[PDB]
Amino acid sequence: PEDFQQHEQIRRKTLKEKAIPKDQRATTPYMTKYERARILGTRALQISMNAPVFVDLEGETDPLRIAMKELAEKKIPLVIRRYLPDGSFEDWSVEELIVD
Amino acid sequence: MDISKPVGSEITSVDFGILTAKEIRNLSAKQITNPTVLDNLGHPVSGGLYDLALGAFLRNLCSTCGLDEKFCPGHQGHIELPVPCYNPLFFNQLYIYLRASCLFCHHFRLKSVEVHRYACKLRLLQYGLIDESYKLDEITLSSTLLNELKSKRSEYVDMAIAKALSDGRTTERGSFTATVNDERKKLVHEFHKKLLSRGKCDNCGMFSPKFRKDGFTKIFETALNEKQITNNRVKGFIRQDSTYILSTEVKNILDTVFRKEQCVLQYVFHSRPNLSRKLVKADSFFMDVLVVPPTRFRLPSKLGEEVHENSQNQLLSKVLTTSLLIRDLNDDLSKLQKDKVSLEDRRVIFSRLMNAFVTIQNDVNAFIDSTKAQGRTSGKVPIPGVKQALEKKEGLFRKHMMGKRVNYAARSVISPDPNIETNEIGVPPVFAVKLTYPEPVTAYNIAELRQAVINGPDKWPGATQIQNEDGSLVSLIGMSVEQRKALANQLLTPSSNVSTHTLNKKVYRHIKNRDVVLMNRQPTLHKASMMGHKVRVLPNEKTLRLHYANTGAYNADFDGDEMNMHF
Amino acid sequence: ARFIKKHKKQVTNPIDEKNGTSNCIVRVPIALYVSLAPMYLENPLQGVMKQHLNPLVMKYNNKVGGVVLGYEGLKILDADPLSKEDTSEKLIKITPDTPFGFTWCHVNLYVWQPQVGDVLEGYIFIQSASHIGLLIHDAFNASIKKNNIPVDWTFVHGHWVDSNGEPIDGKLRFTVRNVHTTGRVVSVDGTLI
Amino acid sequence: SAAMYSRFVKSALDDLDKNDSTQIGIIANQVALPSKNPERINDKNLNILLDILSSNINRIESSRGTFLIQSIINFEKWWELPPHTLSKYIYFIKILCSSIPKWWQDVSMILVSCFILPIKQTVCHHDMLKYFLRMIPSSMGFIDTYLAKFFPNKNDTRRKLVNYTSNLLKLRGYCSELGFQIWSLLIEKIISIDVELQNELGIKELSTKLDSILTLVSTHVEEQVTPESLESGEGVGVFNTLTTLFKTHVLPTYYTRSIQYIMFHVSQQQLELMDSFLVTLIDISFAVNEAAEKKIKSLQYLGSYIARAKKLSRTQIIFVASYLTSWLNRYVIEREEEVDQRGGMERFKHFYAAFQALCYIFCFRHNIFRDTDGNWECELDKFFQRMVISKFNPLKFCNENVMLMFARIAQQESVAYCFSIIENNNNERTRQQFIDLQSYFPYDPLFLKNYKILMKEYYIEWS
Amino acid sequence: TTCQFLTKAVLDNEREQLDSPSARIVVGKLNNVGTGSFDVLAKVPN
Amino acid sequence: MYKTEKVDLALNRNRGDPITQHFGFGNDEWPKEWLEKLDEDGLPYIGTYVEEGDPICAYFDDTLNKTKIKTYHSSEPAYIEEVNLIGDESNKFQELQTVSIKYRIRRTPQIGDKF
Amino acid sequence: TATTLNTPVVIHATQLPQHVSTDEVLQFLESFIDEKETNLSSSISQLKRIQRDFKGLP
Amino acid sequence: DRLLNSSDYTQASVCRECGSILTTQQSVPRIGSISTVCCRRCSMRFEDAKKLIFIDDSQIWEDGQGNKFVGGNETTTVAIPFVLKYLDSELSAMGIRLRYNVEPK
Ligand SMILES: [Zn+2]
Ligand SMILES: [Zn+2]
Ligand SMILES: [Zn+2]
Repeated sequence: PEDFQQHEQIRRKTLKEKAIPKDQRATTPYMTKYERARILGTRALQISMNAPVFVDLEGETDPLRIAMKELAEKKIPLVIRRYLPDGSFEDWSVEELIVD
Repeated sequence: MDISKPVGSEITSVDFGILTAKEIRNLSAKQITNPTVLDNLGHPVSGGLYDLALGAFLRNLCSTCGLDEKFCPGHQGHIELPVPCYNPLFFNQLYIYLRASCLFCHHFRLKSVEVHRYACKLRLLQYGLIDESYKLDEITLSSTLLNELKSKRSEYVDMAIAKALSDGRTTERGSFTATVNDERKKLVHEFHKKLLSRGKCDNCGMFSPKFRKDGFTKIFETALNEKQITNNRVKGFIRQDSTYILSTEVKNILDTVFRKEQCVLQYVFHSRPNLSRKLVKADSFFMDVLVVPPTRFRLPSKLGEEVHENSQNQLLSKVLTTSLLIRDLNDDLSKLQKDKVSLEDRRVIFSRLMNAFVTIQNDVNAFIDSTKAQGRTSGKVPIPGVKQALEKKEGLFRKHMMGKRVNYAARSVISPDPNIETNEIGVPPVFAVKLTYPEPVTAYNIAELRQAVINGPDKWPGATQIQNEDGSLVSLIGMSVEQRKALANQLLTPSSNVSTHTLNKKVYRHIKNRDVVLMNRQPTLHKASMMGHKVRVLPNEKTLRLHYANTGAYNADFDGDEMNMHF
Repeated sequence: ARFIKKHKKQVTNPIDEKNGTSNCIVRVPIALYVSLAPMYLENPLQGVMKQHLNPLVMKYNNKVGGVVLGYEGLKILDADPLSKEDTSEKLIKITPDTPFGFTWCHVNLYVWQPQVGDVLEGYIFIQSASHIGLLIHDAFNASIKKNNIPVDWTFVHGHWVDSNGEPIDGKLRFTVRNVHTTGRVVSVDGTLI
Repeated sequence: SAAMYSRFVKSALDDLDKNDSTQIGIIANQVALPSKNPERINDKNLNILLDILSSNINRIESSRGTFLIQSIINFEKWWELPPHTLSKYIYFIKILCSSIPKWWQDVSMILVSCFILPIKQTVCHHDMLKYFLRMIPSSMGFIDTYLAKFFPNKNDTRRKLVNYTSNLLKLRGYCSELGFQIWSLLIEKIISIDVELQNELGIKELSTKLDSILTLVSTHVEEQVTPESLESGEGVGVFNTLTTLFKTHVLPTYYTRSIQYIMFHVSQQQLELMDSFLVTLIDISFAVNEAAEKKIKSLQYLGSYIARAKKLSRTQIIFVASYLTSWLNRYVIEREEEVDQRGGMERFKHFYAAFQALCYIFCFRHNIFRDTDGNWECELDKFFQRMVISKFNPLKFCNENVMLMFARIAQQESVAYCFSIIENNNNERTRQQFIDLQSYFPYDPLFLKNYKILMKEYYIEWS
Repeated sequence: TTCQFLTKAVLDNEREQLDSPSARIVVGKLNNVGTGSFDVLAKVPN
Repeated sequence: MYKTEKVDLALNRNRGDPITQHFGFGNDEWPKEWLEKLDEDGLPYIGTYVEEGDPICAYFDDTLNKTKIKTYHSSEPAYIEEVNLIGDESNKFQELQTVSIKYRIRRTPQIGDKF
Repeated sequence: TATTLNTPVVIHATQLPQHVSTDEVLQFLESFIDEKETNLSSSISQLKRIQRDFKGLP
Repeated sequence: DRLLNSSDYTQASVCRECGSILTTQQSVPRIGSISTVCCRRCSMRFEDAKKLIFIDDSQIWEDGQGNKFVGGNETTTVAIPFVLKYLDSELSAMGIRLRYNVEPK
């Protein structure tokens, strides 16, 4: 019980010794075709279960279409965590990535 | 798989290892001892292979958990082998170490210094230190010098691992890449070659009798040759301060060798550092008990109307009979005074015992490796053992894991249609009415789903059932229009239960033009032979309709070829 | 050489003054890994409270080894290790398969963790010839079985009477024999010898 | 016998300390028998067995003792026992749940289930629930789920349903807190009846069922919420809880009348009940968020309510409606150009919805909107015309029967004109759900026998 | 040959790190390449 | 299309054994909808339309003290064409045990048919 | 019963429990009760009864 | 979807402690108590545990036969293909043990 605490502190400490700083990011500033699809699907999933929606529905009933709309206006509150092959990662907000 | 039943725990790695007879006995739900499986009223025989502690069977409830044939996961039991048997899977490796042993000083017959040089190298390779393992060989400055050599090689390995850990070259979990794995495998091969290459023991100078085998896992010991018996008694003063050989003798020999040569074995048997700190034991190559798999995995078959016994049971009952029979040999053994018994009956009792052990050991061998069993009653054709079950045809892995039967997907002859879009697929109503996609009910779709439920199972676009917040399903099949209208009006009622409050109902609505399916024509040799098409339901059609612009991709001819639709 | 002995009570405990009872109320900091439902994405603390913490209140919890009375200072651990413990914008990793999040949290629990041997006081609410029934802190059930009451104590029709012939009432002081915890509610087995 | 049996058990218990367990089991089996079998342990011997067990309950708190105990908790129709014997059973249960408060869970479940029995046959069950809820407040948890578990289904016998509510009411009267789960059950069940009645619109059954249930609920409410009870009581709290629950269940779900009346009716008992509940509806109406369908449903409720109620102030009602209409002037100003801008007149469903409700309210309460002078409250003469000629052209987009009736009445009252605007309209001449939603009026007249009579004081029939 | 390699894995006391497509299909883990190349996190206020 | 199926309830019996199952109806209680497809002998009336699940045969089983029913298995509905009673030789005495039922299946030409 | 929706996947104490004075128990009960004002309602009601007893009352 | 979800995909119990998916079972509880999920490998027969401090009530469980156990309560559920269970079962017949490392610990 005392030592699980220790175990957690070690996990959390190392995890904070890998994540690369924002001002030190080095991957593509473009959203990848993969990132786009998953962002849409996942945000669509959250919409289907009553996530607060950041845009006017204007009659839309397809949650994927709602997501697409949100994406278009850059109102999707999701962040992509990109993993380099050593397990360290860069966090990129959906709004900051160039979409095409 | 249900998006409303999330899982928090996640498997992150798998470790391979060996079940000890202690573990098995502890976890076991029942020790099985009766060859007979059923009684005259078709109930499980107690202590038999369908014993209810191993799980629910037919209309009986599991005696271990109490659940029925549907919710009971099954439980394993064990058979007690009255005499140790070689585990057929690891019989070749056992053979290598046995042959390599010195039956006198109980080290490997390879000189200790060399064995230590291998232990050093393999240990370095656990940390991926390939350069260092070659540098280890660069170390040199008769038994006094050797221990200093051993010692300085040892302090090099420690210094190298320490240094490697301090900088960024390894963790305590090791480092394991292909180039490392290649160097490791070579060394172990080289090591084994050198083990078997020695005659006289480099360490005590004696000769051990040579060991020979079968393809059916029996071990013979060839007694000593003339020059060699002479050589052995000359070394007689310094030490002062053919035949079948039982699996129990073999185990005793290896037990001691594994104690003495533990250091090297600690790295030969671990590609990573052994954090667990478990000893490497000889028992790992042997087995005193057999795990009886759950019952649910040992049921009879029906070939149409006739019922056939389970083949794994046929094999296990042969273990059972031999077992009872040996327990009787063992009873008459000490059940007859030596005084009255004879060097004459002593020989015959042994003869009968050897016979029993050999044939039970054969029946066990034949299972996990039928290719090691003696062909039965010349005819019949062998019954598959576990090896053959996993390797039947393309094998379990390829036939039921890398590929599987699917569901919901449909198949039909395709027909051409110039009037659908090049990205659509014309779906016959016969499909459109049977396919399910779940819908969760929300403010934005309550109008739509109300109508679907009202429409019912048989009027498109309708619905076949409703999932409630407590996961339960309600069929719309037997229902009148009024009953459906009722259910449609309670689709969006609040929660009367805190535990399900985060969920909404789901309507299992019929196909819809809004939908996407996956179309497939075999052989699928590139990814364009499996594409996503938008659904277009077409009245009165009995086949799938596909625009010509897609023939190229699918390599489709419209000559009665078929496609699969996946939803 | 073998340690299953890592189920040994590492929360000792004493008595009191100006008094004589034990104090079993304790404050323990915990970490807990919990799910966050999509409906709470704008109210994550609210959601952690309604989903996980609230259901712990006034139930025994195997990990803190007592009854949880309540909680203070809930904090979500940002999955972004680069942010300040300050900010009110945090990251919660979403399941691959589902829309649910899972985050670590820190919170403080107040726990009633009584242990065999302790001295407690109860308010008598029932007296049969078979047991005396008490209520500790006017909340938790206690019970002294007929033969944990000293031998010279007598009964009538009813109500108990002590060593000196005078009836007992209200506050009674007893020692903990066993704590039953598996039933609907906690119940203490107490003794007077 | 008398003393022989005292021995038999006293032996049985000795034998139990030795684990033989046979004697006990013989006894248990004897008590477990059905109320019908003559061979079930008789009163006198049971008197004995009980008083002996109560005297040292600790002798039994063992795995060996479990079966005996289970057999006494499961004693058929114990409430049908005798006085003296009944008393020993009660004392035993009391004693039992004291030490190992583990059997109270089993005892209370059976108790609640007996709530389907008359107003009398449960006294003992409630007496016991009241007692142990107090001494074991932690129990409220699982015993609440019992309230769920044992509710009778709508299909199940009426006597079962009518009983299980009779008991819940009795329970309410000694465990005020538990309240919510109960109210959730009643609400959940009444919605079932309302919904089904609509869809269906055996049936003779649901009528008298749903009738027996509502008439009960409302009479209890006529009592329970009372001015005395509102100042110092839990009538006010009950009212608030009820209102919230009611709105939420009613607030949402689609197209059915048979329960929403409960609120129509309790409301009009006292002026404040009308007031505060009505203000809650106003809070609902004009929240920015709310489903384009929630705001429209409320507005239908709002309009139907004002029209039909009976315990109204003319004036508390009308002024708020006038303010909403001024709310109207703003809507059109911050939106017609939103009208001559890109989109359709559907963008304004919600506007018409509210304007309908207000027009409808004016039809039924017109004769009221003329003050002493003969002038119009809220300048209805000048106001209606302005909307009618606006760019929204309400007359074209609102209902097909209210707009007509408003025309008739408004024209009659020199309040506003319209037959030429109608002519122009049909000359110039997801859309369905809207037409559907605009056709439903949650406070159009009720059906059925008693409730109707009870509502009369609170209702204006068209006549 | 399944049992041979299994035999090799056991005698090495190997850990399957579950990184290959085959291994992940065996254990039911989402594939690496492609989708399995990034994480998703939720931005939460307050 | 025509399909002939052979129903032979001597399939189980161990060679010239006592006969358990006889074509016809027993006196226990059985559906009655059965007589829509089946004549008194337990054989189907010629001409009858028969779709998946319908009875094509009824016999009384002695070991069951019940009247049972062989059902029609194709997912394609058909009509009964010929019902042949295949009696046995070895000189009479033996009662009915073997029957051949010939089904007639309509084939209007369809989309996907080859010419 | 218990699912991933209403139950933590795992719980761990990060320190040894620290005993608290009566004055502290009272200050905590105070605020916890206030902040939380259907199942939770009937529960803080019961907690309110327990804090009453701690202070000696009815 | 197609090689897991739209096919099998059925939660299973693991012991976080020994990493098995074959040695768990539902406890059989006394009437009134609720069933829990326990590991037959990681728990002691009740007798043997007494024979080596006081033992908490939540730490004892029983099977259908009636034997009492101490410990083995470190279980969860993971999502695996069913055929994995079959493979693990066959492997244990051959004396081979798979050990799944589950997180969070
Ligand atoms: Zn089972
Ligand atoms: Zn030697
Ligand atoms: Zn385990």
